[PDB]
Amino acid sequence: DDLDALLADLES
Amino acid sequence: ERDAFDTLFDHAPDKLSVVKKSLITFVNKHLNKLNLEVTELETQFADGVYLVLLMGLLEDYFVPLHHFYLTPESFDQKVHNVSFAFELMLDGGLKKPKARPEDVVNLDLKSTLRVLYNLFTKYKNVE
Repeated sequence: DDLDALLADLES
Repeated sequence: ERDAFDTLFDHAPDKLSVVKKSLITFVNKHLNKLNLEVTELETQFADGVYLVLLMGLLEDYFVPLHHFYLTPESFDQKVHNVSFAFELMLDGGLKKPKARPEDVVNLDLKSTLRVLYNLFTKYKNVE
């Protein structure tokens, strides 16, 4: 989940 | 201390290209203002040169060229560049990156991405 948020952060 | 980049490099290497490309655009958004471009995050930041100049760009100024080494002659001149950028990160009120300056010079991608993502989280909105 912590990596999922990281990727989403970069994709916004 | 273990984090999300450790998960990325150990358990999800397929997501690595997505991390690379978004951080390339973030980095180029500012470096393009100085007619500079980054295609490879590993090799192009090992100088410290771009990292130093990016720090100025994120705070809206040209860094004096004599404050660092524009063409580093050795490993120790390269390490100085990186740690000088790290000090500028402290000046900007950002939390100290959990990476050794030697690793950036030694082409540690995990370390470089961590450093760059720290800049991203703070300077997200800076046009």
